[PDB]
Amino acid sequence: DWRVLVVLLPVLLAAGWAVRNILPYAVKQVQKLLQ
Amino acid sequence: GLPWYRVHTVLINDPGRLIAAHLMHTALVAGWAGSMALYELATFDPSDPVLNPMWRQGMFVLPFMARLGVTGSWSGWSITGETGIDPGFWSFEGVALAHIVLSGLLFLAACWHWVYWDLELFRDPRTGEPALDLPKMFGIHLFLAGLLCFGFGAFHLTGLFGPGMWVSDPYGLTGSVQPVAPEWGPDGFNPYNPGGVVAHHIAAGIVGIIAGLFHILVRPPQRLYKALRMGNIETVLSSSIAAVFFAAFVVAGT
Amino acid sequence: NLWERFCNWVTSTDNRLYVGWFGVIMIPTLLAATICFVIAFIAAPPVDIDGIREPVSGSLLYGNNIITGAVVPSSNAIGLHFYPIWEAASLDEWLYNGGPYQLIIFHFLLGASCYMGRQWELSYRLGMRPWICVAYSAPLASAFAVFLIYPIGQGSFSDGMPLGISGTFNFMIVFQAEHNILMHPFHQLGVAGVFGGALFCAMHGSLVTSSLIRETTETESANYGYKFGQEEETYNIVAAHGYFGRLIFQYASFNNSRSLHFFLAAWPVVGVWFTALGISTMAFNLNGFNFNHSVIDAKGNVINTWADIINRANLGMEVMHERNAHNFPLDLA
Amino acid sequence: YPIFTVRWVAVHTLAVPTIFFLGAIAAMQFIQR
Amino acid sequence: IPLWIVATVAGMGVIVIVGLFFYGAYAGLGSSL
Amino acid sequence: TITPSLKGFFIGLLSGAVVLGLTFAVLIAISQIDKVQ
Amino acid sequence: METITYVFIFACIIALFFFAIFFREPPR
Amino acid sequence: GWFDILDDWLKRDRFVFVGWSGILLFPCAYLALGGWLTGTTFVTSWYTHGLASSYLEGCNFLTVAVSTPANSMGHSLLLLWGPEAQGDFTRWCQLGGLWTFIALHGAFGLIGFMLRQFEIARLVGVRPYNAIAFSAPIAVFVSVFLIYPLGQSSWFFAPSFGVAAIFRFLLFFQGFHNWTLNPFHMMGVAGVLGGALLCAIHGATVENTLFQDGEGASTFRAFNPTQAEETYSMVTANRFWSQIFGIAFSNKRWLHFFMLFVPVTGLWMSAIGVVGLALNLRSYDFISQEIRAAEDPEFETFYTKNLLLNEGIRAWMAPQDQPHENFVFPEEVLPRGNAL
Amino acid sequence: ARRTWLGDILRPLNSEYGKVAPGWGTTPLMAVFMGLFLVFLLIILEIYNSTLILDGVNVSWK
Amino acid sequence: GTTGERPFSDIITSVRYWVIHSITIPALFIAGWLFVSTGLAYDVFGTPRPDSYYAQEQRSIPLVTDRFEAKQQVETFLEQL
Amino acid sequence: MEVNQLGLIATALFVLVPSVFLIILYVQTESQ
Amino acid sequence: LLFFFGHIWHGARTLFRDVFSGIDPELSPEQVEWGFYQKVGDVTTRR
Amino acid sequence: EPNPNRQPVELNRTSLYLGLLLILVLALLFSSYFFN
Amino acid sequence: RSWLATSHFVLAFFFLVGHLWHAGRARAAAAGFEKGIDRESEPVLSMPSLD
Ligand code: CLA
Ligand code: CLA
Ligand code: CLA
Ligand code: CLA
Ligand SMILES: CC(C)=CCC/C(C)=C/CC/C(C)=C/CC/C(C)=C/CC/C(C)=C/CC/C(C)=C/CC/C(C)=C/CC/C(C)=C/CC/C(C)=C/CC1=CC(=O)C(C)=C(C)C1=O
Ligand SMILES: CCCCCCCCCCCCCCCC(=O)OC[C@H](COP(=O)(O)OC[C@@H](O)CO)OC(=O)CCCCCCCCCCCCCCC
Ligand SMILES: CCCCCCCCCCCCCCCC(=O)OC[C@H](COP(=O)(O)OC[C@@H](O)CO)OC(=O)CCCCCCCCCCCCCCC
Ligand SMILES: CC1=C(/C=C/C(C)=C/C=C/C(C)=C/C=C/C=C(C)/C=C/C=C(C)/C=C/C2=C(C)CCCC2(C)C)C(C)(C)CCC1
Ligand SMILES: CC1=C(/C=C/C(C)=C/C=C/C(C)=C/C=C/C=C(C)/C=C/C=C(C)/C=C/C2=C(C)CCCC2(C)C)C(C)(C)CCC1
Ligand SMILES: [Cl-]
Ligand SMILES: [Cl-]
Ligand SMILES: [Fe+3]
Repeated sequence: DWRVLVVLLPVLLAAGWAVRNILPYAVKQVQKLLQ
Repeated sequence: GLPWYRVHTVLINDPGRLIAAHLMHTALVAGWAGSMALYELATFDPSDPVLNPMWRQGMFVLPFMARLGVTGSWSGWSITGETGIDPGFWSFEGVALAHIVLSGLLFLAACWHWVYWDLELFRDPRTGEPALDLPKMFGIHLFLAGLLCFGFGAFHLTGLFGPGMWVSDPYGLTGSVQPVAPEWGPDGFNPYNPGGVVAHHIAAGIVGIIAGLFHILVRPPQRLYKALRMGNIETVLSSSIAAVFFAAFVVAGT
Repeated sequence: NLWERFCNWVTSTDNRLYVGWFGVIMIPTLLAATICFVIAFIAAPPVDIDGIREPVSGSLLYGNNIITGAVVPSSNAIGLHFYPIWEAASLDEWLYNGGPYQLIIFHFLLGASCYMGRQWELSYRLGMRPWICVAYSAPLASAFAVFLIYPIGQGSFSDGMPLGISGTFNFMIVFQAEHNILMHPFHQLGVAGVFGGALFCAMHGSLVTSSLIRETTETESANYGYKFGQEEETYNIVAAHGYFGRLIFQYASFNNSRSLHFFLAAWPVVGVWFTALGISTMAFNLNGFNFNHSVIDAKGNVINTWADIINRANLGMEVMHERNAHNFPLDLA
Repeated sequence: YPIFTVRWVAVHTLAVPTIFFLGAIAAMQFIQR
Repeated sequence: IPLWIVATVAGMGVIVIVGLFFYGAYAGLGSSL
Repeated sequence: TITPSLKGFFIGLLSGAVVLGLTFAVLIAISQIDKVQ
Repeated sequence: METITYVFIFACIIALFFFAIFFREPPR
Repeated sequence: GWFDILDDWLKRDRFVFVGWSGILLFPCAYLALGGWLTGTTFVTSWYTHGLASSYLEGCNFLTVAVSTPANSMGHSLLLLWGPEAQGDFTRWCQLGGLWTFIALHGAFGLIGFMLRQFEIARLVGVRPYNAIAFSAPIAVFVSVFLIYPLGQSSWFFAPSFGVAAIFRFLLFFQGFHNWTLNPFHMMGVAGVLGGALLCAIHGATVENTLFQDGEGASTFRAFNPTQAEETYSMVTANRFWSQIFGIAFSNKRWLHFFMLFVPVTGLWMSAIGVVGLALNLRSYDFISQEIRAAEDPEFETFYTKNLLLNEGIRAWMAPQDQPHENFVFPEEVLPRGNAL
Repeated sequence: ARRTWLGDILRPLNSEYGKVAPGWGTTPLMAVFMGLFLVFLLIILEIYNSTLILDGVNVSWK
Repeated sequence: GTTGERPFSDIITSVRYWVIHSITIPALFIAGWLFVSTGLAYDVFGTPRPDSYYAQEQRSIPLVTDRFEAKQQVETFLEQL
Repeated sequence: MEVNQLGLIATALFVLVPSVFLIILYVQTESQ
Repeated sequence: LLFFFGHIWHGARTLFRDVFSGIDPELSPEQVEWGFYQKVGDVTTRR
Repeated sequence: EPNPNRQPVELNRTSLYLGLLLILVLALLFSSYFFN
Repeated sequence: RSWLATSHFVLAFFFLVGHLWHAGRARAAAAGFEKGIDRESEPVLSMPSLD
């Protein structure tokens, strides 16, 4: 119901926001790993 | 010198004296069984199974002889109340005297194995050192266990060649030793169905025989031999104790 | 000088037991309390602890075993009044009213207080650092709490902890009925102190035994690898820390032995200090948390919690402790 | 330094719900019967 | 960012949130009132 | 026949087998990528 | 007779204290 | 081989070691701890006990509990997919399913932790006495949370996971089993308190017999973990306790083993006696005392007083502590002295 | 050491000390049996526990 | 020695961290808030609301009496509200 | 006091048997 | 219950027997130093 | 031929004192229950 | 009265601990071993043995 999306919304936003601030620094980590 | 709590570690590389100490323990345990039953017979009052049964009198071994068929005394009474019945040799008294004689025989055996600890059988033929091949020993003994287990369900409890086992109505009113037919359906895992007990020993005895044969023929995987230290007898004590406490809990629960 | 010889022997380091000036009080007072305790445990007659002329038997010869036996506390009629032998018309009256209790506890508290001082003293004579006596202050304070402080606040040595195994339990139970000490954070810190101390004691012992350096064969005790007064450490602190730091994470482990041993001292001592203080402040009827009927529904029905179940049990102790002593409906003594 | 590790997972399975739970417990103080 | 600032603000966040829990103990659910 | 509880028993059996499977699947994969020298 | 046993055990413990302190094994 | 590859990764030196034992330990521990946290915050006890028990209902940190299932569930494993909940998460919570969830995942977590101590000890090079000593916590947990309720009519009479709930458990055991009178609990007291004592006294002794290895007045700096010499003086600590107490340790190895022995031994003794209380095989009475007291109304000991208190506990708490019994005690049957 | 008649007869049964099958051997098979036994023990237990209720299986004295 | 992860000191000090976490920590916190303020926590877990412990004229506690139809017994309780 | 008629023998043996055990072991140590 | 301890005890005595008279006197500090080996205790895994 | 697996046993004075104390204290604790 | 009685017993008890703390340290600082025992002149190692 509507309450679930009300609750998950910040977390989704936070996760996406963190994903966007960390993304260049993560894909280099994985690239470094593939050796 | 050795501390007090380590005196018995001198049997660790002495299979003969380890067998001797195991025989002495077996003598003492069977000695206890005969003692306990003699003591209970000397005190148990048989004149009324309704209001003064054995379990009101602190009887501890007596119900185990009855569980498996022993029900009567050389002096004429039966724990069910029926008079003029003949138990033959396997009375409560006969069971006790057998255990006393067994204890004595084991006692003499331990003396022999203790004095003759240094048997060529215990030595490793190519190195000269005391050695026990515990994986093959386990196959032999497991094969022996399945046989006796199978034999106990198929002959003793079926009645095919033995007395049966105690069984009774749901209110414990009219119980008696009776031959019992194996229950091979799923209701044989019902704890309150005697037929499951017959089926279990036949099936597990068979499984025990197969597995014993397997453990006699196939050597253990090298990786499992190193991980479990299969050349060290103490690993057997360890898994054995573990299996014994698993059993202790189950019988306490049931 | 003759007084200087006496003082030289009182303070000697060559005595099998150290005497010292604290010991000049300790030895006689403890000996007095010990002799009177032994005699009263075996032989005392019944004592009228609740001052209602219903005497309570506590000695072996009067039908007690090691578990039920006690030196019974002195009468409630006495209260906080001092009651030595000479204040009584006869030994018979003294025994009936609880005399040996005061004699014993006052001599003992004096004797144990000087035991603490004796610990500072010999430590000073030996060139030691001095704080072992500070650790012993935590059980001493606890003894002070239940023999002296709690009687002061309640108003009678008759509420002191009986000198006996069952008497002790009668003290704990009545205490919980009256003060709810399970719900008091100072007893909770005491639990955290003795449980934690047990845990850490267990931990330190297993970790050091674990790191013992091989010096013996298998046919002998590992203990014979240590000789009294070797300069080399007998275990490997680095290996022990290597182990325990991996058990949790490395920064949750101790790599400094002095820092670890200080922690071993501080955790139980502080927690016992607080639990002494909990008895000492419940003596003045500042009680444990009271949550009775704390949760209510929208209509106003009480919605019990576990606190309200604790209360039903507290109530049942309450209305049965000192079952004849109350003539009025509030338990104010 | 790597950014995501076994530690990373460990701190976030404890910490994410902790802050979430503190939030839920926060709002509970304003519930009136 | 100096850690001593991070230490003080976190604790300050801790103290605030604890204070809110003790506060609720006198009001609303569980207040006896 | 298959009673409701026996149906539940398989529900639990497969759930646990899925959980241990995903677990060991992911653990073997991580171990193949980030090996030791 | 129970009293005698309780007091006897206590007394053996005191005697043990005495021997454990004054006739201990001397640490060298 | 893939097994040796997975062994390589599980045994990697990280911040938080994993190991083979981690596959059992972490999910079970995390789920036990998460289940307790979940229930004390959100989950009631209104249908199992008639109790409130969550932050959401009004309880504080001392009164929240994951409470035991109602007596009527017997010893049901109370699995989510089992027959009582039938896969309904809401109803499972309302029926007490978090209790078994926590107790069972907790039990297996403790197995994982003890295996962890084994696993790390073998990799690091030390003897495994730390895992041996952890037997006592496991023995305690098994006897109190599994065996004891298995002995009784249901999981209901196990301890509920909560601070005040644990206190009630303590009080139930005094009023019903007279647990203080049991010598197996007495041996536990003596091992817990005697452990606290050994912890306090050994820490103080070392800190107050240190050698002077620095010039600072805070003496901690004067230790380097790689050093070879003892940091305190066993000779001096021995003379002190010899002259203060009568006896003193002289062997550092025996001293540290003794610190293992005492509290481990004592917890094991208290488990044994709890196993007895599973069967109501209590140390409740002394028959000699009851025979005297029944024939002599002037005989009164602290033992007979405690029994009056136990009887008061039982009658005053049972109607609400055992609500499945539908107990109704009219006022006049309640035991009580004068006035109160 | 001491040769006896029964010794010489028993001799071969104690003569493969330390002999192992190479590598992992029959371990995978042991696992499949270990797994079946576990599923089996779990059925026994849930039938006694009355978590698993089967037709014709009435777990009771009756 | 040091195992290999980035020190926690450098992390809660670094600017990138608090860029990320000044949003995430409040988000979860607000998420938790909404879980209770929407009343979702009540229905997920089945915990009664202050008006759902009894019916308007009842002091009897809805105790589960039967083991196997228990799921239905709880729901027969909720209906009487 | 109406006590167990076997408590005396029980307590006496419970002390005596392990005590004599230890004494036996100690004295044969001191003779080596 | 009591035998489970015996299992733990004798289990440990079996798996750890090479050090039950005490850990190695020559054991290198690098073995217990974090990060020094990529696999704990394996000496074939230095950085 | 003598068995080579024999070993002398030892209990030192301290262990004797600790053990006598363990037994005496256990007796002192349990005798009450024995007498019941 | 409760509030004042309980607080000042706590303060009093801790100040007695404070007295024991600083007293013993004062005595050891003045004598010169408040930092621990000199290895090269350990006092007990020069006293005779108790037995
Ligand atoms: C010669 C054989 C023999 C026989 C026929 C009997 C017969 C009897 N004994 Mg005696 N006894 C014997 C030898 C024998 N005993 C010996 C050698 C000893 C010394 C150890 C004893 C010690 C002893 C005691 C202590 C007691 C008896 C008692 C009894 C009676 C009850 C037995 C019972 O319930 O057992 C039940 C037995 C079991 C449940 C065995 C279970 C075994 C476990 C499950 C083994 C698991 C491992 C196995 C290898 C599994 C793997 C294989 C599998 C896959 C197939 C019965 C009259 C009782 C009595 O009433 O005495 C008066 C009693 O208390 N006996
Ligand atoms: C180490 C991991 C671990 C362990 C030991 C446990 C253990 C347990 N969990 Mg937990 N759990 C875990 C992880 C774990 N859990 C995880 C990661 C989660 C989150 C997803 C959960 C979520 C969870 C829930 C929601 C519940 C449990 C519960 C349980 C209990 C019941 C388990 C059961 O019946 O399994 C049965 C299944 C197996 C043993 C699988 C056997 C697999 C082997 C290899 C055989 C394979 C057979 C094959 C598939 C053929 C099938 C049959 C076919 C021929 C017909 C038990 C105490 C229950 C509980 O506590 O209830 C009170 C419960 O409700 N767990
Ligand atoms: C002087 C007072 C005193 C003392 C010292 C003790 C001492 C003891 N009592 Mg007793 N008791 C007392 C008074 C006392 N009691 C009184 C007056 C009563 C009333 C009659 C009781 C009633 C009572 C009961 C009812 C019980 C005890 C038990 C115990 C034992 C508990 C040991 C323990 O650590 O359990 C603690 C539990 C464990 C160690 C289990 C393992 C726990 C794991 C390791 C925890 C891990 C947590 C994990 C990391 C996450 C936590 C996170 C979370 C905090 C957020 C111990 C011997 C218990 C017992 O005998 O058990 C056998 C028991 O059940 N006592
Ligand atoms: C079948 C089970 C079994 C067997 C064969 C062994 C065998 C052994 N154990 Mg193990 N052990 C077991 C069970 C077993 N243990 C269990 C269940 C426990 C927990 C209680 C332990 C705890 C344990 C420890 C902690 C140690 C051993 C050690 C040993 C070894 C030396 C023992 C010795 O010399 O004792 C000599 C014993 C005495 C001189 C007197 C003991 C008297 C006891 C304390 C009370 C009296 C009991 C009574 C006479 C009979 C009870 C019968 C019945 C209840 C079983 C030996 C290989 C030792 C070891 O590893 O050495 C290297 C060691 O330190 N065991
Ligand atoms: C099924 C699936 C998914 C499987 C996958 C599993 C997988 C790979 C997971 C990876 C990700 C992962 C790890 C997730 C984990 C999630 C997680 C955090 C789970 C943990 C849950 C949980 C309950 C953790 C509890 C942690 C815990 C026990 C913390 C303890 C805190 C605590 C009490 C610390 C006290 C320690 C302390 C004060 C010690 C000093 C006291 C003392 C006396 C020490 C003695 C001492 C110390 C020395 O120092 C040395 C020297 C010596 C001599 C000595 O005496
Ligand atoms: C400064 C605060 C003091 C708090 C009370 C004292 C705590 C330690 C007392 C233990 C005595 C143990 C017996 C001898 C123990 C012993 O011998 O100690 C020895 C140990 C080392 O002594 P040093 O000689 O190096 O230092 C002491 C002085 O010489 C200063 O150099 O002493 C300390 O480290 C004291 C640390 C002071 C800082 C203590 C703070 C800890 C408490 C924090 C608050 C906790 C509150 C909990 C609330 C629930
Ligand atoms: C001011 C004078 C005060 C005197 C107080 C009384 C002192 C008595 C102390 C006990 C002496 C007996 C010790 C025997 C045992 C003995 O001689 O120990 C000697 C032993 C010496 O240890 P070592 O390290 O030298 O042992 C090394 C090797 O021999 C080990 O194999 O001491 C300990 O092990 C400490 C742990 C025992 C702790 C015992 C605590 C005693 C508390 C009393 C409990 C009984 C209560 C009875 C109530 C009725
Ligand atoms: C104290 C106690 C206990 C223990 C007990 C026991 C351990 C016992 C033992 C017992 C026993 C261990 C018994 C035994 C017995 C034996 C016997 C009784 C034997 C007999 C034999 C005989 C008589 C033989 C003879 C002979 C010979 C030698 C030659 C050949 C032939 C003939 C037969 C002639 C318990 C834990 C319960 C706890 C409680 C108390
Ligand atoms: C149940 C379940 C589950 C699980 C879940 C989980 C896993 C959860 C988790 C959760 C969590 C994980 C939570 C957390 C929480 C936390 C909290 C809630 C905290 C709080 C804290 C505080 C409040 C603090 C306090 C303090 C301290 C303690 C210290 C100092 C002082 C102070 C006061 C600050 C699942 C679904 C899977 C399945 C089904 C069942
Ligand atoms: Cl009273
Ligand atoms: Cl009054
Ligand atoms: Fe130490």
